[PDB]
Amino acid sequence: GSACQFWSCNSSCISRGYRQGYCWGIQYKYCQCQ
Repeated sequence: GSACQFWSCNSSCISRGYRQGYCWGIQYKYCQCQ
């Protein structure tokens, strides 16, 4: 079970206007998009 499952970031990026989203490899308070 990941510390950040990409689907939650993915839906959070697409709702802003992107097509993809995920967390970084180590340290994060916010997602990465496209």
